[PDB]
Amino acid sequence: APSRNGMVLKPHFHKDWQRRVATWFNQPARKIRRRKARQAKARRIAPRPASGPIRPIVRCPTVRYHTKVRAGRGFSLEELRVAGIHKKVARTIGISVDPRRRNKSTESLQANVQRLKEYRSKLILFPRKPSAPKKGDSSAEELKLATQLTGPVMPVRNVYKKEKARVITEEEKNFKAFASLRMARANARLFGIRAKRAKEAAEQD
Amino acid sequence: MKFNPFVTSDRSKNRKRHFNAPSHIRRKIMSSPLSKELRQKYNVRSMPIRKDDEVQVVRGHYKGQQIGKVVQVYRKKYVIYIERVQREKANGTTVHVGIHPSKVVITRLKLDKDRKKILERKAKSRQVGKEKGK
Amino acid sequence: SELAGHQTSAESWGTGRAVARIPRVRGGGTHRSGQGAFGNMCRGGRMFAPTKTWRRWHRRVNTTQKRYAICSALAASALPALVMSKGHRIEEVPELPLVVEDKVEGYKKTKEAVLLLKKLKAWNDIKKVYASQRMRAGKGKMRNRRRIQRRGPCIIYNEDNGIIKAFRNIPGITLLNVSKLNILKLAPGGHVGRFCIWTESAFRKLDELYGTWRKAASLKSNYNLPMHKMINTDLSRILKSPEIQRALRAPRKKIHRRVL
RNA sequence: CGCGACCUCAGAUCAGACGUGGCGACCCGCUGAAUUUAAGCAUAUUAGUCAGCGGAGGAAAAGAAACUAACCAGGAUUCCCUCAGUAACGGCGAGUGAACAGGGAAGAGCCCAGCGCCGAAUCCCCGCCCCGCGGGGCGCGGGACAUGUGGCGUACGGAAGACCCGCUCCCCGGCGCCGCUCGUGGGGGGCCCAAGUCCUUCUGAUCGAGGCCCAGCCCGUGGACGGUGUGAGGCCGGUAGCGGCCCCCGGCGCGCGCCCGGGUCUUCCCGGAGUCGGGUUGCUUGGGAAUGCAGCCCAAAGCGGGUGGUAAACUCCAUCUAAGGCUAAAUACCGGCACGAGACCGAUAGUCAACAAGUACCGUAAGGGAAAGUUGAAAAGAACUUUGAAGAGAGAGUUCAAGAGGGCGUGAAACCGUUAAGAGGUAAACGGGUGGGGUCCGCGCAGUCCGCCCGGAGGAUUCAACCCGGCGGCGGGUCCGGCCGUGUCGGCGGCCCGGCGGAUCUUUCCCGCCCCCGGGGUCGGCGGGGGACCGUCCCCCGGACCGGCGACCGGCCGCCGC
RNA sequence: GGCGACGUCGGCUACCCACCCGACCCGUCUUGAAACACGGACCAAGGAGUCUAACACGUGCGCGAGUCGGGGGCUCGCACGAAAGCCGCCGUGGCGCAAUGAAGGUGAAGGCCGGCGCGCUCGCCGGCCGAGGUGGGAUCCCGAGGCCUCUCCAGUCCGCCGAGGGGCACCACCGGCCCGUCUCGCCCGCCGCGCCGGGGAGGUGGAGCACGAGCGCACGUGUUAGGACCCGAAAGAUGGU
RNA sequence: GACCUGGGUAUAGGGGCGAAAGACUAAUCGAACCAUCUAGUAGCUGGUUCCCUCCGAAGUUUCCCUCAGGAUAGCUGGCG
RNA sequence: GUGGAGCCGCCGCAGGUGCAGAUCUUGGUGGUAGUAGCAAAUAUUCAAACGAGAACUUUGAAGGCCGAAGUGGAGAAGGG
Ligand SMILES: [Mg+2]
Ligand SMILES: [Mg+2]
Ligand SMILES: [Mg+2]
Ligand SMILES: [Mg+2]
Ligand SMILES: [Mg+2]
Repeated sequence: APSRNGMVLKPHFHKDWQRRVATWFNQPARKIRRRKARQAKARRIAPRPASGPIRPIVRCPTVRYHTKVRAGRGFSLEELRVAGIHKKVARTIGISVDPRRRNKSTESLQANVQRLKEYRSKLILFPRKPSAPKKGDSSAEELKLATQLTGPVMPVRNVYKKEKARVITEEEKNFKAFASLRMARANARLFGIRAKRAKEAAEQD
Repeated sequence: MKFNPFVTSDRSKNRKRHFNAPSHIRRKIMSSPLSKELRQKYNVRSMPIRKDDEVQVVRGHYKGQQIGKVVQVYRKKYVIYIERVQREKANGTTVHVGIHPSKVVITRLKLDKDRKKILERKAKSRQVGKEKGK
Repeated sequence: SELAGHQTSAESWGTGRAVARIPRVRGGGTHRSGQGAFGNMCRGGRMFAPTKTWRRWHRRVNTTQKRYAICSALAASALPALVMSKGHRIEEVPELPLVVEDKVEGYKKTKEAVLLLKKLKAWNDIKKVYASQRMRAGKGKMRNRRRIQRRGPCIIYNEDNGIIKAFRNIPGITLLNVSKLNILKLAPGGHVGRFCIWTESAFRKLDELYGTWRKAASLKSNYNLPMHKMINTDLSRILKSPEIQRALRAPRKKIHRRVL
């Protein structure tokens, strides 16, 4: 059943497979169906934008992916706390809330606190009957457009430092090398043992 | 060119709505034109035919200039019978023959109260399109 | 057929009885009682390879070839030979890139937009199209395609102000927006050189939409109009040049037949 | 003992309600084989599928972490692309085989028990009337439940009370109604462009040809269908943010009904058990020193518990808060009620069925289950005369055709009948070479060469030869007017009123940051926003060579037509 | 050069007949068919290498150290449009550009000249360069010489050209480099002096480098998983009458 | 006479029933019938549909629960 | 020649694309062939009738068999 040189093959068709198959003869029909549910939804509601709330800025989980920025889930309260808005007020204003999200940095915390007040800067509200509790005049002179698109404040913005040019100094060109890693790794798998060999000198008495 | 999606274009289906058509829709598809003068007095194009209208026969074996009323309108077999056009059988008995009313000209109508509401509504709705061009 | 011929309980008769070993249906009574059941051989049988709906219907062509093949389909609409050798009759018409002004798009009643086609003498082609109103040869006449129709010119435009109305009743004609072109409608049958009528607002955009060789295009991101493998393409002007006929051996024109 | 309160209970054709059954395409729970592959075959595979059993819905299931991670941390579920035919499992053989990252579709969140405060502030039924539709309510009185605990506030993201301080009186459904509806909502019925005008063919036109200079006519209508044959115009109708007519949808404003949130400080409260886990046994998974599931035994604790993918002990840390509950979209649909389309099949095909098809018929029964379309435009479906008792004829008649005569269009081959031509002891038939006969074909018939040139003869024209008059081309011409190729610069000319880039350059520039004792030091960079500069394509003058399919002009030679 | 019609001229086909010669009935497995091997009475229609998944190579095309939108999105509420076009601050991803080890991990540059530390077989500094070298090697270059009507006064050209040069791809070979290891010897470093790091010289194992050729699409062939070229069992299991 | 028989009634598929023969259990019995998994599997038979052109074999070696089979090497064409 | 409404060249594309065989499937027809056969239970004959038509239908006469555990008279089951 095999012949002259070729791949060895395990094709997974020993199981019954012709009674579960899924031809996508409706994937054009499902694309222009779920465009009607974006046409006749984003006009049906409001001058509120399409594509949902403001999402915060979020840095990725894998070592592979920690260098990059992603539209996360919700500002996890603290960003509602340093910026100072009420949590059940926030999700009717148009601000997403994700309570099980934590903050264990101060660098990333203020990165959304300015973002939230920046959203609150570019927000205009409609008071019901124009007595205006804590909203200004005529509707920002007008609503200027009907709907906004693909995210409020461009949630990617994968910005990068310029770091233009420098003069190599004395300390920078002599030290920071490969041997600073082989001894760095040697204080990762020869550190706990050297805690134990100093216990040998405290029991030598 | 047809742009309305919810109506057919296939030969094998408009025949099924034609040969198996209900019998009051069937009087609509058996409709005859009005004559060249009589479409200008009553300013309307064509009409569903009925039992006491005298008209000449235009395309067939029996062509032209024999104005004489119809006698019986077989809706089922898409055929009217006109009092002049007949055929001697092999018996010597004379029977009518059938001619489809889209090959037939009304040269005088019968009017009643129900036809005036047709000859008004079908005539009002042509000067609707003439006043589209304001 | 979803499941044809297998909707039948049958088996081989097995033993002797002087019959072939095809499966026979069971029972008694009716006619279809001992006949040959499923198998491509038999009447009322499942066909060989009952076709599946998951044939690879749709094909891929990568985008740069779809853009190479449509640069190559517009340039053949400029040469006075290729657009006549396809079948379009541009015999009495002026300049092959027919460009009319933007006032065509304000046509809203087709009495107007026909004597556009007459005054440009482009009506010598639609007079041919009425002749090609035949009926289909074969068994297509019951699959609701019945009338063959020779394709005519295509008016290519942008910013419709009614021209999609007063041209969509003329037979054989096609109207395609100069933003969103189509290789299938610029070359009917894969035979290059369909005749086209342009418009000022359409004809000017192609320098900024397919670009040139000097720059790139601005309405497509990563495209430049492709390279031309022959700079000087007429070899009859090349093979009769003094660089070559200085270098050649000589011609050699005796016949030297078979000597007895 | 008799009466009574309860507790566990019965009985009823008590009053009023409820559940079973059908379908099962998709969904949920459970039970679940073998053929097959391994070239044998026990593990494995086929497969957690087929069958069986039960549950529902227009979707169901799933769901707001007892998570994934181990770095700069993500953040309910579901689905698709990738992860990946990879880790891992396996007579480590055959073969099976996830998930996290990451990009998208959609993105909605919440409730309770418990610990506590409020004098059950809770609910059902019954009767009356408020007053309103086709009915549901707050009132008014009477029977229950319930203290073995109803209702408000409350949920782990913290909460509650007392303070203190600074803002604010809302929201909620309905109501007869008036104005919009988004394709302008949905459903229903009746309407809306233009030729039969002339000739002509046919049995019949829908065919052929014609319609002066406006192209016979209408085109937002040339899709399709029937109509005696091929029809934009003869008719249904196609087109149109076309009209009018009827019925129903979500969203005005009087009379309803509920109706104080916010930040700090102080104190107080803070959680689901035969459950978690362990031992063993079966199934299962890629889960491998047991991933899930279930049985039986042992059975928890509170700085406790679950998890951290190699058994275990110690030691830190990371994350999470279980044994209680609801929830829209994204998703699945070979059953149905409707639809639309097809590089489909076209009566031995396509479903089993184009037709009185799950019908005739068979079997005791489960169950098996067909063959079968066409006269013609119109039945005009043969009146009538004649032989026969009739079946059937022969005449006559209809129609374009009975060479279409009631399973009747086209009518093939095998096979049969007769006529005709030929032939006959090795069965016939075949291959090769002729001969003889015939049917017919052309040839067409001692009647076949045909076109150029030239010399004769009659016969009748008219350009040529020459030239001006002529509109048009070809060929080289000074590129003189307009041309474009690649460049140097300049005018940066529009850069600060070009276009686009560049991980070029810009702490003296523009606010909001961190650092530093009501303000400063750029005090270094941030988020943001300029403008200086490089590279490349746009107007101008100068410079390059051919003025090339980039062409008009005049000038010339040499054509050509009238 | 010569000869002839109203029945005569030329000609065959799937026409018939006669004759001479050669001639056993096809399909099929098989060393061996006409076989006393088997299927075939005769016609009509139906009837058997398919479709997907995957890999290989061949070839065609587009782009090329890259490539590819397949999954989403945008573009009136449009027949053909279930198309086509566009995105790129949708390149996430896939395959490729880097290999090797069980793994922790590590991870592919030389050539010359000057000179120096005891040029110790061992070693080091400055510069130019830069994929090393031997042999073949199509092509290209130089080319002595040869080439024309009288002997000198010369030119682009052409024509063979002995030798000699720069030598593409590829082949044989020697040398180097990366990684795993093995043997042998000293040297250097210090986010902090150790059962730490880095190293050199020879020998070997590798699906490697030594100036990249891949990806996508399409087609053909081959091999497999699929009812898998059509038709064929004795059986097996589940649920029923 | 352990006799013959109508009707009623009981037992069902690895089950029933048997004065035993592997009989009988709806013309079927050393495991019934029907539908499904199912188009189950076969190294074994039968078949395999147009013409011309060009090239044109092998039944041998090694290994296999291998001997009617495959692998491999050989012979062969196609592309260069 | 029959027949009465469709069809084909060329350039591309796409297949359910070609039959002499499968004890092939389905429909059709032959040689056999006017042949095997219409032979279990004894057996029919004459005239008249209605009839276009008489061995077989009816009527009569005669000769027969079944022969009371019937080739007789009535039923249950089954058939409709
Ligand atoms: Mg045909
Ligand atoms: Mg329901
Ligand atoms: Mg048929
Ligand atoms: Mg691909
Ligand atoms: Mg069994």
